[PDB]
Amino acid sequence: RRIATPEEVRLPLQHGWRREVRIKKGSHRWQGETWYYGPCGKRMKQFPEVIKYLSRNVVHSVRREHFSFSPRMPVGDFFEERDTPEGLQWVQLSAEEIPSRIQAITG
Amino acid sequence: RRIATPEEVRLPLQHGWRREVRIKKGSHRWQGETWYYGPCGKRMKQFPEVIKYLSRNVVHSVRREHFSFSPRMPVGDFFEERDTPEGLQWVQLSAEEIPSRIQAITG
DNA sequence: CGGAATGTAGGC
DNA sequence: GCCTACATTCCG
Repeated sequence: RRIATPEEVRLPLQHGWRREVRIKKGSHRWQGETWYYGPCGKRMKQFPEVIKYLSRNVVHSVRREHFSFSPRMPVGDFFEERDTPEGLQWVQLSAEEIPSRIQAITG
Repeated sequence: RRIATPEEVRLPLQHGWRREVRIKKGSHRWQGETWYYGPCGKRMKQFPEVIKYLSRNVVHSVRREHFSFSPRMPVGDFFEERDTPEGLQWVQLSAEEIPSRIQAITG
C-alpha cells in the first residue's frame, strides 16, 4: 500500500523480465503506456495480467510490489512515435532524451 | 548470400530493434529459435516477416543484410525453458552460459 | 475473478 | 487451405 522505489522497479530486469515505456499521440494529447515481457516472452500491458502471471508461475525473487505501469517511472527502454512526411517511425530514446519525455506527459 | 558478422547483426539494435535467442527441448534434441522485436513492439520470428516489415516503413540505416535468425549467432539476449517439478520455467542466460548453449544446438 | 467462447494472425 | 497459439470478449 506504499510507493515503489526505482531500485525495486529495476529488480525484475535482473530476473529475465523487460519493461518498456511507449509514448504515442492519442486522441487529444501525448500519453505513455508501460509494457512488461515475462521471461517466457509473454507481453503484458495491465497490472491484473501480471498478478495472474505471478500466480501461475514459480514464485522466486519477483513479487507484485516490484511492478509499476507508470510511464513517468524511468526504468526500462523508452520509445516514441515520430510522424514525418516519410511515415510513422517508432524510435528508441537515449537515456538523455528520457527525462524531457517524462516531463511532457506529467500534468 | 554472405553470412552476416556479429557487427552487422548488432546494427538494428542501435535503431530500436531487439534480438532474442530462445532454447527449449523438442522431440529428441534442444533447439534455438531467434526472435526480433521491431521498434513499434511487433514480434517477428521469420525472415520474410522482417522483409514485409521493412517494405512497410522508410528504408534508412536498417536493411535485410543486418538480420540473422540463426540461434548460433551470439547477439541479443538468450533464454532457455527448464522443466522442473514446479513446471516449465524460462531463465535468461548469463554471457558466460551462452557458449555451452550454442555448442548444444550445433549439429 | 478465473475460466470459457470467440476472434485473429501467422505457421505449416 | 486448416491448425495452433495468442489476444480479446464474455460469462455468473
